[PDB]
Amino acid sequence: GLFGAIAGFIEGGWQGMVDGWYGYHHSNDQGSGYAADKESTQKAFDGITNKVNSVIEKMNTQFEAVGKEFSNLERRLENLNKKMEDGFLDVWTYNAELLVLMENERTLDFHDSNVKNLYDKVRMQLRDNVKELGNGCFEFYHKCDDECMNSVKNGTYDYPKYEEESKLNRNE
Amino acid sequence: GLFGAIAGFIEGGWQGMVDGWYGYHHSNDQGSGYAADKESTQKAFDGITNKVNSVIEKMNTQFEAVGKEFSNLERRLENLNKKMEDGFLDVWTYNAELLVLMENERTLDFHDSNVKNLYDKVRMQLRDNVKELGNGCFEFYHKCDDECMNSVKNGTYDYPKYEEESKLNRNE
Amino acid sequence: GLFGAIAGFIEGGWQGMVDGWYGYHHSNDQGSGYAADKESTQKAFDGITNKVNSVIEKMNTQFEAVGKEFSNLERRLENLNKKMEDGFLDVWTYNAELLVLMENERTLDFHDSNVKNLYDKVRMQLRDNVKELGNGCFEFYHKCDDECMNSVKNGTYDYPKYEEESKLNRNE
Amino acid sequence: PGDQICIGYHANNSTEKVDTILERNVTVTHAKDILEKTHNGKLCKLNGIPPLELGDCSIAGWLLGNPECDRLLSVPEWSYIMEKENPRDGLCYPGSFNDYEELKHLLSSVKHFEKVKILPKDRWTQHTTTGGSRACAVSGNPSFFRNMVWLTEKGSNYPVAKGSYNNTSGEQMLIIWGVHHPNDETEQRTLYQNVGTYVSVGTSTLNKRSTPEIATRPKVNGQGGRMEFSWTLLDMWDTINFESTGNLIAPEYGFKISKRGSSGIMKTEGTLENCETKCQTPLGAINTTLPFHNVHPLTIGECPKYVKSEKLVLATGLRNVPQI
Amino acid sequence: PGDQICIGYHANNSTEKVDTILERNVTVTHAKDILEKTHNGKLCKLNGIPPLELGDCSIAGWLLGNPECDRLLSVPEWSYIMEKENPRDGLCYPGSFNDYEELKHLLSSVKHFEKVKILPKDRWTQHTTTGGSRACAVSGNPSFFRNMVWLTEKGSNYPVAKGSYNNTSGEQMLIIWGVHHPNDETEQRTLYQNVGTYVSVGTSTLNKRSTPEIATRPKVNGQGGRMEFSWTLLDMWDTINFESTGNLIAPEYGFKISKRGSSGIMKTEGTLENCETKCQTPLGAINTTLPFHNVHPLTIGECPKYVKSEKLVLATGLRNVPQI
Amino acid sequence: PGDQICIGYHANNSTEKVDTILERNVTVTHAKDILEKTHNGKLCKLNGIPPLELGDCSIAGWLLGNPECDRLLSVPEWSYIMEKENPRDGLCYPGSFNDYEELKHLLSSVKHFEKVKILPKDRWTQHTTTGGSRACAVSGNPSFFRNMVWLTEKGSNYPVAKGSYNNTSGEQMLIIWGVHHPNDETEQRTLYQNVGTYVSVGTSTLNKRSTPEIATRPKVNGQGGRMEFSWTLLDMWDTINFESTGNLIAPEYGFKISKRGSSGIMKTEGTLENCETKCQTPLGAINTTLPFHNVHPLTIGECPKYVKSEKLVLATGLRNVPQI
Ligand SMILES: *[C@@H]1O[C@H](CO)[C@@H](O[C@@H]2O[C@H](CO)[C@@H](O)[C@H](O)[C@H]2NC(C)=O)[C@H](O)[C@H]1NC(C)=O
Ligand SMILES: *[C@@H]1O[C@H](CO)[C@@H](O[C@@H]2O[C@H](CO)[C@@H](O)[C@H](O)[C@H]2NC(C)=O)[C@H](O)[C@H]1NC(C)=O
Ligand SMILES: *[C@@H]1O[C@H](CO)[C@@H](O[C@@H]2O[C@H](CO)[C@@H](O)[C@H](O)[C@H]2NC(C)=O)[C@H](O)[C@H]1NC(C)=O
Ligand SMILES: *[C@@H]1O[C@H](CO)[C@@H](O[C@@H]2O[C@H](CO)[C@@H](O)[C@H](O)[C@H]2NC(C)=O)[C@H](O)[C@H]1NC(C)=O
Ligand SMILES: *[C@@H]1O[C@H](CO)[C@@H](O[C@@H]2O[C@H](CO)[C@@H](O)[C@H](O)[C@H]2NC(C)=O)[C@H](O)[C@H]1NC(C)=O
Ligand SMILES: *[C@@H]1O[C@H](CO)[C@@H](O[C@@H]2O[C@H](CO)[C@@H](O)[C@H](O)[C@H]2NC(C)=O)[C@H](O)[C@H]1NC(C)=O
Ligand SMILES: *[C@@H]1O[C@H](CO)[C@@H](O)[C@H](O)[C@H]1NC(C)=O
Ligand SMILES: *[C@@H]1O[C@H](CO)[C@@H](O)[C@H](O)[C@H]1NC(C)=O
Ligand SMILES: *[C@@H]1O[C@H](CO)[C@@H](O)[C@H](O)[C@H]1NC(C)=O
Repeated sequence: GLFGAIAGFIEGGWQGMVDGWYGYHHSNDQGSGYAADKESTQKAFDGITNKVNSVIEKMNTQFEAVGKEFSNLERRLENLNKKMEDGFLDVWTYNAELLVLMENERTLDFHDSNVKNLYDKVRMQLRDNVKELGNGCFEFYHKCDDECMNSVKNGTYDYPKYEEESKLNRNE
Repeated sequence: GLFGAIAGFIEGGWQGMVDGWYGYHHSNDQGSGYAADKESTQKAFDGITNKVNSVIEKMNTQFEAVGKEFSNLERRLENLNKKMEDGFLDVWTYNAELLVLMENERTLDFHDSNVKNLYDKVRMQLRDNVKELGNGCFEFYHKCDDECMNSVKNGTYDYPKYEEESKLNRNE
Repeated sequence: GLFGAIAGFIEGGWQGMVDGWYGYHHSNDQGSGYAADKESTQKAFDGITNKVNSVIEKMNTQFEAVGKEFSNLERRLENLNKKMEDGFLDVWTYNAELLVLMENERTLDFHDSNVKNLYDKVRMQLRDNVKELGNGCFEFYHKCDDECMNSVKNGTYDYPKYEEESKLNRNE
Repeated sequence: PGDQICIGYHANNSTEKVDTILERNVTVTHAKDILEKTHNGKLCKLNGIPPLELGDCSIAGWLLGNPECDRLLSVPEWSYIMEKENPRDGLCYPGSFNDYEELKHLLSSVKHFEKVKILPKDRWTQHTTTGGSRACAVSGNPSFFRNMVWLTEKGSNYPVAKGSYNNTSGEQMLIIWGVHHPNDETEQRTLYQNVGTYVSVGTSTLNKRSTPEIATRPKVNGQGGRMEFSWTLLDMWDTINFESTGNLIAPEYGFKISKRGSSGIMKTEGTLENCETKCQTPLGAINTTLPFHNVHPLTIGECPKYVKSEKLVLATGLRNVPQI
Repeated sequence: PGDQICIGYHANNSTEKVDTILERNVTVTHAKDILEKTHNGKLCKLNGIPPLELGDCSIAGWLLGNPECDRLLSVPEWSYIMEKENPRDGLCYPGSFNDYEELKHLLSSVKHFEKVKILPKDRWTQHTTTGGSRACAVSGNPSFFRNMVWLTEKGSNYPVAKGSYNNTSGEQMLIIWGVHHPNDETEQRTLYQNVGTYVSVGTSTLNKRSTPEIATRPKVNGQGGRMEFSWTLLDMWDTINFESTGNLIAPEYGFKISKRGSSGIMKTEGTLENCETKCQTPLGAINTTLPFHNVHPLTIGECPKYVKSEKLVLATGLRNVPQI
Repeated sequence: PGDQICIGYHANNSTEKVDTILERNVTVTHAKDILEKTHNGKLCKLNGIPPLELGDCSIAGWLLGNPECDRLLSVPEWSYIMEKENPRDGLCYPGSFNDYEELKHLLSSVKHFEKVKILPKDRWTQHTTTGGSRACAVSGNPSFFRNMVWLTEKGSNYPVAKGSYNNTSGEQMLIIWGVHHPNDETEQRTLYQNVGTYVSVGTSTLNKRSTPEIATRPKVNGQGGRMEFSWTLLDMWDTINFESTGNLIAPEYGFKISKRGSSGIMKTEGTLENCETKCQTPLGAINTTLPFHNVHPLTIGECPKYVKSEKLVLATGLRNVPQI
């Protein structure tokens, strides 16, 4: 996809992550497990809700056919009426189908962007205190217990705190 | 946003940068200050100008209502005329409103891309002669005076020139 | 462009790469040369084919003018017919022209994304076994013969295999 | 090898598919179908108000009072009108109805009439009013449209027939009248005595007249003669004057417009069922919260918007990608 | 801690908001409103050319010459025509005007007439031409439409009335005529002497005729009679022949089309003010460089495009993000 | 300095340009023009079936049988009809054709007629049928529309003329008739003997009549008289009855609809050439696989979709960027 994360450098999705669209899998001495990122999921959920409403709302004063009848001496007028009502029908079917395609495209890319941005947020916070494995995972140069993992996941990871220990381990 | 820079890893905007959309804040021994990036700002300004003209121009042979009158024995024809003129009105109101939404979306993302691309351009030029702080800032491993800062800002930063000094300082 | 690769950090295109849209130029002891990336080119080719068909297909029940005649005492009806047929003509000309602009925009950005994603795929696989020069090129810290180059190009580069040799050379 | 953290995305068992400009048939984790494709196959009350079911009667058959349409002589407020494609019971005495489609269009904004006896038949004291035709037979004897009066000779005379009505009813009133075009001179003489007759109708705005046409025509329902009907909407406080030397088919009644609003004539061969809806189509009723439907373009009520689409599905979730 | 360089973006005090598909109410640094919502509330000259202000006259009142419309007997070129919704001064002698809306539509492409005296009244040497009605009274005496001639009996005779005009004027010419439908036989005899009359009109392409209808009708402006007017556009070098045995209301004039172009009839109760515009609506004039407006769909001049929108604002700048 | 690998993209010699929302005149490596702008400048057979070329004849000239149109007396199936803007050969005896545009519209769904001699002229045994006019002269002698019969006095008498035809032909049948409106009384007497005549036509659904109008009119093709034509589509198994005391212009033939389908009248001054097409425009034929064209909006056949665009070019390749 456009942002290269979904079905990209993160090769597959997680059946085990059931409480949101995007998030984490962590592995340490204490154990391993999945957790959704609440903030990015909520942000995407609100965007998507707004999108569906917007697409629906723009086709609310859409054309309506109105039944009329015509004599055998009013065939041109009958045809005009038919071409008009059918013409608008075709325009609005076009508006609906095109809009749904164009927006579906952008929806899938939006999720891709959201995953990429989440990855990059974590990456830009962890810096060289970790190895980038290239598959969506980071390997730590310092032990990162459950509280440490929680700080990464809520965006309050303390680089300076682990800077000393990580650089010694990276180099030894 | 889509590219993760605006209201993203660069968390806020600059009231102090008044002469363009994107640019720099530098800090050294000589002092500190803001400066717009002329090239990327101009490029965006021309794109945006073209966009507004394009949206306007595509609705130039847009439908016009034409006043007509009908007898009390021409109510079907009157209704046909009304449904037609109103039908086109609704189509063109749709075209206008949809277009403005879709393009507003893309405009905001365009600026986001432009900031991201500017950051990455600088990043890819500075390489390991700097630390990436994760907030839009780079911290230099060599002293970077006003002329040095100007070379970064006009895309003519000389990596080989500072390569030796930076690597010694990064390691000591 | 939106993704910053085409006419971006990769400053120019390759006249010498004739068998695909995106790919590689390699340089080693054995020689140098161009090669298209089959997988990313094919993926883009199929997307683009689908796009052109989709744009064409959405304007298939587009309006058709139907020749009718009117008396000198049916000027309102004549005008209604004309405004209708011209009105639909203008709507469909709009649909066609707008669609082609919006999609051309996205097509050029799609190619840009595809180049960026290819670069990043290679980058994320090579890791610190190479230097990122900032121009689309990577310089290797280990000798990379023709078979090595082929593994990079088909996505099966073995980082662990060269990890030891590269890190010694980067540091010496 | 140390502790790790990984970034990823949701997958599930979803088989829901969507299209984009760039790619067709994409499986997504979540999707929203926005197109109603179903209906109940029934004609229903619309917000509790039943349609007027004409059965085998046409609009003309109803308003003229074709004797086959007597169930319709007094009808309550309706939400829409059901008319068959080719109703059997219309002009039982054959003829034509001027501006008939304009009259049907008027009905798309009318939800009730009050039938008012504006020209009581007993007041035609100088003319015979019991005239009828085998074309309109009831129980094997000649009869006639219930709402109309066929004036003929009395005592072998037909004096100028004059009737007038001032619309004091409080609303605009639909009034229908006719002219009889006989087959032959025998008919004209035996019915009217006079020759070279006319029927004149006049309000403040309408002045329409007729000279009856005697002429041989193919028989329709047994008759070579024809009755040509016309109509007007008589404004509040306006007067209609009928004047004729022969061949006038006079109204006895007018239809006062007693309720106005969005309505319509639905073309259907079906019959009303004991069901309720907010949205009626000719194929059946729709009950949905979805914004679009593809059932039929001619709907009555509070309906979704019609599109020709076979499918309209919005992606909401992400690309559903096979686990590793 | 060393020297630093940072990448960033502009923020300001802007409170300008825009919508997108994905998000509503977004504050941006810069924006462009592309929708004109204002007008001056006045009816104005259009590019320096004033409209034809009919006042209390209808189009029919003007062209027939209703005496209440005498200010309109000669009018200069106009840019549009202002007509009230229900003008008081139309057919002062009551009646009808055939193809009236077609005539009004013709006026949307005409910017001036030259009124030409095609059938001077003094040439009707065998008929009386001073006939008038209290329905058209002026200063308490009977009068008549100024542009028309009511031919009546002279010396107790009405011979066949024949007039003809060859259009040598250099442009197509609008010509109006009428037939009088009397209330009663007294009227017919006292006015025309003859019975069973007709009015025939013939050009190279038109052959329209009438037999006058005597009939009792509600009085309108005091009169149970009616005048039924018809019209034609007489081509260059074509001839019109009038022939009648009674009941002809002849034109004295024709209206030569002397200027053509985009015009129109604006429905308004208002009056012309001393103002100038390039774009007139029924609510007032627009003066804007913006591409769209939402003022009214019926505009005349060089106007922006009308949309129903309440707002159309394009983002030009970026998301305006609170400082750190 | 070590071994290197570089990522890049294709460039070539392409000068193909495209537009986007954001940027105009962009050179791309590959592009697809989706707009056909060319045609062959010829009128052609459509899928092997030639059009009906009317030449100098109008639709009325053909169907009435104007003698200048005799090449058209029997014509095979057509794919479209070519008619000039102002055909010379129409109503040679001047007049009018009621509902003429409705008749032309009918022709857009008809691809062939079989002309059937429904009322053979020899059966008018009580009337003269050889009547003609200098307006319709052939070889310097009076003649008449080939498909019509001008009934006049015989032995100085004109009895009631009655003809009837039951449509047993197997399809709906177009039938045309006329009424002669003379210039003067001499004409009426010398042609018909009778005065105060009428023409009546009646089917199961149509009852149309006429009283001929005697009146002085400008001469057209030498004649101040007029013939007013009317038409009907006679249903299968229905009967048409003509009845007249004078002035009837009777059909001798009816046009049975023998092939139906999508057709149309193309307005053109041109002539058929020996060429084949699937898509005909008034400017010339189109032969293309492209989805759009801008040649002309009025096309007949299997055509691309018409747009007003000057260009429609889709980018398929990438931005074509100058080498380093
Ligand atoms: C981000 O996560 C960290 C790590 O879990 C949070 O710090 C803990 O907060 C909870 C609730 O108060 C408690 O377990 C402890 O007080 C903290 N951890 C320990 C054991 O020291 C922190 O609250 C989060 N911060 C934000 C901004 O949400
Ligand atoms: C990019 O910026 C550098 C650094 O300022 C420029 O080099 C200076 O150019 C100006 C104007 O000529 C003078 O101050 C000096 O000649 C240069 N700096 C010094 C003091 O050595 C350079 O011109 C810029 N390059 C481009 C391509 O725009
Ligand atoms: C990716 O490329 C590598 C490197 O060329 C491929 O390995 C070679 O495969 C070819 C064909 O079988 C032969 O030259 C050798 O068997 C391999 N190289 C040598 C000399 O050892 C590999 O097949 C490719 N892998 C994939 C998944 O496509
Ligand atoms: C028809 O009936 C009305 C009502 O009785 C007659 O009288 C007035 O008409 C006006 C019209 O606006 C009504 O609103 C009033 O109710 C009536 N006013 C009064 C008090 O007389 C009208 O005159 C009748 N028409 C004829 C021809 O006599
Ligand atoms: C009506 O007037 C015209 C102009 O005087 C008459 O004569 C010609 O008509 C043609 C038509 O094309 C004009 O263009 C010419 O100016 C005239 N030619 C000449 C020199 O005679 C026309 O004949 C008149 N109509 C009748 C019935 O007499
Ligand atoms: C007109 O001709 C038809 C056919 O000969 C007459 O007879 C029947 O008409 C029906 C109408 O549905 C046809 O389908 C049948 O072929 C005929 N049935 C039979 C066997 O008689 C019809 O009666 C004729 N009209 C008149 C007025 O006599
Ligand atoms: C859609 O994709 C599925 C597999 O995901 C496949 O079974 C099916 O054939 C596809 N349907 C269409 C419309 O091609
Ligand atoms: C728009 O946002 C502003 C704050 O930025 C807020 O004051 C206002 O309530 C919002 N308006 C709407 C339309 O919700
Ligand atoms: C399009 O661009 C080319 C250069 O790439 C230039 O020669 C030409 O002037 C441009 N055409 C237009 C329409 O401006």
